[PDB]
Amino acid sequence: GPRKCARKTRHAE
Amino acid sequence: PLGSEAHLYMQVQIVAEDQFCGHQGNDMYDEEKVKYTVFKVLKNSSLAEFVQSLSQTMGFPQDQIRLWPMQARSNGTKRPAMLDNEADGNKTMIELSDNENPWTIFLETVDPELAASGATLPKFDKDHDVMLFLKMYDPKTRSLNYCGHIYTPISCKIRDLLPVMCDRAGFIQDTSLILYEEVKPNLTERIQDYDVSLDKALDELMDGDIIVFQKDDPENDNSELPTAKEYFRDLYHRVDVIFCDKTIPNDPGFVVTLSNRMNYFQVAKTVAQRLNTDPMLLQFFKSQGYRDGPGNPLRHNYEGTLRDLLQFFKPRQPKKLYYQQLKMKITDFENRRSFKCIWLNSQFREEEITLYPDKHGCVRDLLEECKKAVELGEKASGKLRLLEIVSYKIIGVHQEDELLECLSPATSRTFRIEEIPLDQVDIDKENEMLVTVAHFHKEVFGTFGIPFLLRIHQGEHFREVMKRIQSLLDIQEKEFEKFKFAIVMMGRHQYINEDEYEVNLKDFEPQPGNMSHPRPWLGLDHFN
Repeated sequence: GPRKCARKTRHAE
Repeated sequence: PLGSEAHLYMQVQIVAEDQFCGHQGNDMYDEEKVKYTVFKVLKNSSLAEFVQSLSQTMGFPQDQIRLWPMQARSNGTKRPAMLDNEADGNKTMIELSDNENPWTIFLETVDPELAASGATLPKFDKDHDVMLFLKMYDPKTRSLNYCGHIYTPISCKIRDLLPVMCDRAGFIQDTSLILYEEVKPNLTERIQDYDVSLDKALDELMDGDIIVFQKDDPENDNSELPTAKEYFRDLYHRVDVIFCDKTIPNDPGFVVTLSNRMNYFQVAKTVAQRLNTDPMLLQFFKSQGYRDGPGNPLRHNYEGTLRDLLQFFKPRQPKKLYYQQLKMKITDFENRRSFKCIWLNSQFREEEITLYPDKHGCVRDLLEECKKAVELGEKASGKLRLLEIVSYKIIGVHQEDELLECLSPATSRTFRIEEIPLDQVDIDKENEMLVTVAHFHKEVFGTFGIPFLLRIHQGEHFREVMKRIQSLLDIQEKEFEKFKFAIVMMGRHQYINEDEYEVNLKDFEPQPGNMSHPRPWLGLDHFN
């Protein structure tokens, strides 16, 4: 089924 | 003074959900206000060790608590993170934290008055479920209300979370809502479709993700910050600014909370409110750079932002702006021209007056500004005129058509306003005229005193001209007898036969057809 993301890849600084 | 083994230990900071209640910022708490339970733990100690120890320490069964380590991320957030309590339970404290010292962990527990009533730490399938945080935004109070957290399967659709949100917020069921994700400071993205599942709805779905919601209501538009998106852009740009009254010396001032993205109008509105008054009644000042104090006046129509105005403050000083409260409206104040001239009253004496017509105005306007201000004489005309004087001679009378922009008082005493005498109101145009009169004595460049307009009559004879001069000129017969009277044009003069010469009107007219050049005038020869 559907899963969570492992880490956050967007909108870094 | 560390002592031998201090380097084998780490600080673990535990934060409880009650610390999230009240927070108005991004994420779950403000690092500077949060209250921790602090543990000093061996770096090499295990997870089960700390967990059991913590259980007994805190007054909860070990089965009934859950640990969510706090995770500082490159995207500018600190968020609770997933920890498998069993799988990873034999890794070390320093391991599990990736060498963060101090290490912060969110500790989930049960009420436990609800735990007396039987409730338990919920099912968490680390693969198919997600823990989400819920915040409710109220536009009326402009605030965030912490609504706690939920567990839900990932595949559950956004629409199914609405009743829990309505419940936690005190909303009557089936109230329409707007949902946002709080991604990070200055990014709040509206969730467009409630009918998809959580993995599609949220940006990159993780435990600790935040949903912010609000009533979808027309009264929201009455608020200064109608949506959570706006609320968070505002909070991201907030800046405190001290305002001082320029007129009032040494004034410490008052602090107003503003946003760097505000324009002239918005700033005006806020400061105008804290003073209880019309924003149109204020004028503001820019900064002098490094010197404290008021700089140049800020036009009402300024196009920039508060950030532009604040850009010259260094990293740490108080940011400070000066204003002035205005007796009048600022668009008018800006366009106001200060016209200084002489009022000449019924007693033939001069007073200094400053009138303020509109700079686009005309002579008629300046005149009535002056008429509003003064006492006229006795019987008289109630009609005024404007003279232009240079070197104690009248160079000309001004017509009311004339725009005020056509004059330049190169001197403060150049312009005179005076009440028109009764004999001069409407002159009999064929047989009499007005002449300008000035005092001189050696030469005709030797002028002094107060000049004036005199009526002279055709065929009339000079002695009663001398008498007409007499009655107005304030003084008596002796060195009025000093006087020798001349007709003057440009370069030179000649002295009227004091008798007998009978007035011939234009020994005083200019060359026929020529207006622009200054007329002949009647000179008075006497000293002071």
